[PDB]
Amino acid sequence: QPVNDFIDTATRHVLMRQGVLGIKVKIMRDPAKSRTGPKALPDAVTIIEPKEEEPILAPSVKDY
Amino acid sequence: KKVYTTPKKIKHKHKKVKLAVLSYYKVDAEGKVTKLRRECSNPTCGAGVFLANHKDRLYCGKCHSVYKVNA
RNA sequence: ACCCACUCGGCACCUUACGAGAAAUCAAAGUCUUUGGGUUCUGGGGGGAGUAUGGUCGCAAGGCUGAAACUUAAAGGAAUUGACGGAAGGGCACCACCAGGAGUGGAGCCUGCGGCUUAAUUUGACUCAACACGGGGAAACUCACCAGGUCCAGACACAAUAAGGAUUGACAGAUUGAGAGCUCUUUCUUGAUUUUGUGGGUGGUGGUGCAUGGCCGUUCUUAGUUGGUGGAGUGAUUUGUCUGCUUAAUUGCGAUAACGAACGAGACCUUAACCUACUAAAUAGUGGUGCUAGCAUUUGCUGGUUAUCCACUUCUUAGAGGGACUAUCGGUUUCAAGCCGAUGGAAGUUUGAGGCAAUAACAGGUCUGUGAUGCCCUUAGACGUUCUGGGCCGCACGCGCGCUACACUGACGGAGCCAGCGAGUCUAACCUUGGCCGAGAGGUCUUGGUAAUCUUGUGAAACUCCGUCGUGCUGGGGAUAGAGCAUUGUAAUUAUUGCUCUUCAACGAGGAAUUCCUAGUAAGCGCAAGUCAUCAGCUUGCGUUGAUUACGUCCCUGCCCUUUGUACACACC
Ligand SMILES: [Mg+2]
Ligand SMILES: [Mg+2]
Ligand SMILES: [Mg+2]
Ligand SMILES: [Mg+2]
Ligand SMILES: [Mg+2]
Ligand SMILES: [Mg+2]
Ligand SMILES: [Mg+2]
Ligand SMILES: [Mg+2]
Ligand SMILES: [Mg+2]
Ligand SMILES: [Mg+2]
Ligand SMILES: [Mg+2]
Ligand SMILES: [Mg+2]
Ligand SMILES: [Mg+2]
Ligand SMILES: [Mg+2]
Ligand SMILES: [Mg+2]
Ligand SMILES: [Mg+2]
Ligand SMILES: [Mg+2]
Ligand SMILES: [Mg+2]
Ligand SMILES: [Mg+2]
Ligand SMILES: [Mg+2]
Ligand SMILES: [Mg+2]
Ligand SMILES: [Mg+2]
Ligand SMILES: [Mg+2]
Ligand SMILES: [Mg+2]
Ligand SMILES: [Mg+2]
Ligand SMILES: [Mg+2]
Ligand SMILES: [Mg+2]
Ligand SMILES: [Zn+2]
Repeated sequence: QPVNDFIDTATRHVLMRQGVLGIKVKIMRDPAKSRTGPKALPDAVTIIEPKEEEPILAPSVKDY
Repeated sequence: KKVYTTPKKIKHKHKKVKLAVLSYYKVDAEGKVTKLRRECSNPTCGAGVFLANHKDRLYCGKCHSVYKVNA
């Protein structure tokens, strides 16, 4: 499916003196910018980075 | 392929004849002009066009064919 | 005799390699541009050629010594990557086998192919990967073929003719298949729009698919491709990308000079499965209510009523969510990836089935889908085009896909009565309910539907039930043929199709061979859609009934992978 989503294709028959050629172009657009749709490959699996902890500190409680 | 055969005799075309035509029109000794060949009473042909003279036939040519006026 | 340590001198193997080499490799092939211990011999591009010649040795065969002319841009070595092999080792698959199923192969006809025949019987394609294929079911059309008849729709440019008419057209007759002014007779008409000529265009289902684009098929029911940092090599390269194990998978575990990644696989998407949870629906349906019919009556039972009202979303519809991750547990396994069993579960074979699909290859197919196209051919007695008619269907026979059968798990006649995927008419005649008429095919009057609203609950077929027949080529089978009736169409003859009567063939389960297939699958069965004016024995899908047998292997066949050889690299054609 991402094919449908992400790559533009095109063929064009260029016609010259000796015969004709096929041009075939493929653009793959950055899925990050997708604007309207999926923002990454179904492949993509980011892990969010934790956070160093400064734990311990014997109990205690705050009042408000 | 094959090329050519024929029992001879090719076809031609048409000529449109020659004729320095419209002398048909008699004008007398200065200068009254009387018409030969009677003209056409079909409003599509303002009596300028004429009738050819065959047998039984008097026929309107401008009317590309149409109508059989017989006198 | 043996053992253990040393020591000379042997035949060798091992590992390293400071070092050497173009490399393979080498304790010498090392101590060489940091070039010298002593000495012998041979080579100086390839072929010509160890040829000619002279000498010499020999019984001989022949040995030793041994040129040139001329030709030629490479021959050659070692290593690499491929490609190939009629070498070797591992795999993988119902287009392979096993265990089986249902068959094709035999018959009749249907249909394609060859062949023959022909005025022509248009043509592409010939192992899997040509042959119910070109969506190829051709009556005209299509149409390319054959027998004939018209027309230019010959742009434009120059020239020529020429307003005293460049050219156009035609009534009747002749002619013609023809109510073609095709052509001729005849004599009007037309007005610079043509016509003749050269140059240049144009059309062409004409050639070339071995000149091309594009598309498609095949390799491929496959699992392969690449780069970053590191390791090896002067280099092309290599390692990563591997013995094994595992998986449908270069899918993973694991091993590990590699670490960690990307394309392809997976993910992804689509459809079939599950939601008494969410949003709703007179174009979907349920319960209650009236209005009302039939049977029982004691309340009951079974129906009618596109709105007489109220309510609801279980069923139908489609939005948004949720759901499964091979979960739990246990066996098995390098206790790894996994695999197997049980419980649960809508679902636990990639959940079932598809869509998508990397790098590369083929002189695969298609110029006959294209106003895609190079070049060649042709262009007015046309290979342009159109009109009339025939042909593609022609029938001693060979091949292939199919249909229907050989009956008693059946044919027949009543009677039961149940699907899903579709599709339908505007500037038009598509899908057709209902009423009559007709034995039937059909006809006729109306009608609803641009559609979840109407056809249509598509009341489809196998199938189920009660009878008849009773094993007899029989009431199995329905080829071939006669006569009649209707439908489509301008046209039905060589019989478009449909109906009725009669005629009643072969075929008594099919040799050698050979196809397809593992669960709602096989097989039996009908339907819708494509085609389509008319015609399905084809196809694409659909649902209905619903098994037997594997849950394995490498024997056959096919192909992948290593290893190995190569003098191939335009790569064994
Ligand atoms: Mg078997
Ligand atoms: Mg058999
Ligand atoms: Mg047929
Ligand atoms: Mg050819
Ligand atoms: Mg014709
Ligand atoms: Mg010309
Ligand atoms: Mg010319
Ligand atoms: Mg063409
Ligand atoms: Mg080709
Ligand atoms: Mg091609
Ligand atoms: Mg299979
Ligand atoms: Mg280096
Ligand atoms: Mg490898
Ligand atoms: Mg619901
Ligand atoms: Mg269970
Ligand atoms: Mg070829
Ligand atoms: Mg083409
Ligand atoms: Mg044919
Ligand atoms: Mg076939
Ligand atoms: Mg019956
Ligand atoms: Mg009658
Ligand atoms: Mg209406
Ligand atoms: Mg019989
Ligand atoms: Mg019968
Ligand atoms: Mg049809
Ligand atoms: Mg067909
Ligand atoms: Mg090699
Ligand atoms: Zn007139």
